Amino acid sequence: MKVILKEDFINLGKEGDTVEVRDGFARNYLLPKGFAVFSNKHNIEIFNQKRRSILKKQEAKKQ
Amino acid sequence: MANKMKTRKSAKKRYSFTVNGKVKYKKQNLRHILTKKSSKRKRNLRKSGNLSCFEVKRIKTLLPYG
Amino acid sequence: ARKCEITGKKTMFGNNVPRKGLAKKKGGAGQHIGVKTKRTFKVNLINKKFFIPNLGRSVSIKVSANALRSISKIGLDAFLKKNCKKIENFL
RNA sequence: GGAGAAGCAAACAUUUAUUGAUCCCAAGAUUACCGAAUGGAGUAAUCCAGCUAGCAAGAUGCUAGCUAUCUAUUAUUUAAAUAAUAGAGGCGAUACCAGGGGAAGUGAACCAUCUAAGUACCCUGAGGAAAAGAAAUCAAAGAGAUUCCCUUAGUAGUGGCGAGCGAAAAGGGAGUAGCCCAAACUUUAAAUGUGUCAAGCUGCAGAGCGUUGCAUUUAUGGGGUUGUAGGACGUUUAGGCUUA
RNA sequence: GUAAUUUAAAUGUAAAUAUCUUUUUAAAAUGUUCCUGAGUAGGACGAGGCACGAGAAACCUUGUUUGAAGCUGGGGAGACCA
RNA sequence: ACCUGCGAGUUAUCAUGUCUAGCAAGAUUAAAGCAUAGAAGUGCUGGAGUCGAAGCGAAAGCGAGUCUUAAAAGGGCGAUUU
RNA sequence: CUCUAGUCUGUUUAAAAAGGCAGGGAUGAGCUGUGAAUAGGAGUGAAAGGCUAAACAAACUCGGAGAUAGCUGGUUCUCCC
RNA sequence: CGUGAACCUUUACUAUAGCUUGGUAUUGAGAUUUGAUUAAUUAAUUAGGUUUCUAACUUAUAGAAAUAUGAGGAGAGUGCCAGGU
Repeated sequence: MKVILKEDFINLGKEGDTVEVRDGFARNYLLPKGFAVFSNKHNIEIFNQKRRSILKKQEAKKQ
Repeated sequence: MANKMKTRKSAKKRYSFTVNGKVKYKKQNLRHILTKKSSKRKRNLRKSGNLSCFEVKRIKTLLPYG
Repeated sequence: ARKCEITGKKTMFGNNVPRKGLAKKKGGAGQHIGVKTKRTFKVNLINKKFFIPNLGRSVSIKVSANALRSISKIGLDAFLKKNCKKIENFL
């Protein structure tokens, strides 16, 4: 399952990234807990546009 | 057409008809262990033969169309 | 029944066919069918819980592993819409 | 329709009918109780109610009218709960059709493959026909939706190659009819998310920094349906104007 | 009674005509982009239907798994390849 | 038990043989249509298909020859005398 | 009031399982009325291949079914070669 | 006697309920060394062995449900395939 991370993870990626994860990991943990969202149109595109325009950069994480 | 007589397929695959009645067939005993059989015996078994006139009526019953 | 509540999959009835002998594609003279019996192939339903943030609560549905896979692929709302069912029919 | 009528047969003594009866047809009324039976319950044809109206109504009084359930559509936080209409329950065809379940007696002179056979039967659905039906097809012929016949043909193949099972195409007929969504874009918004800049608009100018900024879902209209055509882009166009 | 004709107030079933309802209020016309149906096509295993019993066994449906392309495409032409 | 009634090689199609009728190297239409009639007819229309007219060889293929074979060299199955 | 060893009648009987004599139990593993539960490759059985609507080594009814039989029986007027 | 029928038994034949084993889906994240293979002890995969955390999943209580709490656990259970009985 390709998923888009609403936050950061140790081995996965940053908020806004998309990664392939095992389906159980995605469905039972990330999706219900809110750590990530399904990589669909009307969700992935909206999140990416909002992150690039309203967010536009790491919130002090890089520094 | 409701009741067309069915041919006997296992007989069709072994019998053949000549133009004026006789039945052609392939001789037996040339399918299997062959080293012991004499050469002239095998040569005669190769060539095809005709059945005795006593079976022709039954065969004509078995092959209603052919 | 053993029925996927989304797609409508149900168990499928068929035969039980034993075979004796060795297939020709393995050098054997062939195979022979034995005594066929009756049998059933069963869907593997799962009584899954989907947490829906949209109303902040979990809904339990009988779905097959195939439907679970498809939900993971497409998204639960879209899949329900495609099979013309609505989440409120559950609960 | 015209002279009898009081059923299916007359009898025995009573009336009606020329004031148009009886009877036939059409419509309407009446239409007890049980029964899908549905207020609850129940040993089917019957006891027990809730509420309203009238019986002096009243002490287990009588009569009339409502309160069963499922599904779809919304009046709401369609789940809970009632409310609103709409469509169903069952019977009938010891017929036909579709879907699901699916034998056994036999033949193979046994039997276990096979055959019988998708047969009987069971169950779920409706219809007057049903099913199917407008090629990601047949198939090496140039045809052109689906179905039903005549032929192909007991042929091609299949089968402990045993018994058996058994096409299709083409051709000749009956009968004829082709179409409509989604998606590609756009309008009207709502709901849910996210967003404070150059996000909308055919293109010059002024206004303009959020015509909700961009998306998804719901609802409405335009747009369109195929040997890859339909939209955004390319022009003549665009009846003609009002609106933008 | 029969032939050939012929009774319709009312009711039921049929067409046709307008009414009514709805739609087009336009088409012939070149190339760039967008879409053209997704757990679907296909493959592995287990079954069934095709006349066709795994047989070289296509193809279709289908249970358990896996899994695509996007016309610069895909399916079919009885294993398969061109 | 007697007596009287009832009480078993039929029908539908295919193969093959014979008889009858007709045509003849040809014979024959099936489904279906039209016309008249109302008279589940019978007069036409309809040649798609089948059986003969060439067989032999597993087949390709060749043909009064063909196959077995270097060989009509001898035979097997044909025919020239339907 | 419930049961049937032994014997007899009966056995084209009054009774498709009795009766005439007798015997066992008889305060209990008791008898019995009135309702209900267990249905066929199953039930039940203090256990005999018992019972389950007078028939049970797999109940009954309907349908498949006119099942299949190398078995038995039957197969109708006459004459000629 | 009939290539009759039924029942029963068995270390007769052939299937099969049920039982059992393995793999896979359900089924995730950790830690560790047992190795094999591929190249250059290192690196990329992969079967496992010993363990861990709970969010999947399932046990106890309350509740109509939702939900909560206390314990197990990616095991088990249930499908499919294969191996035994």
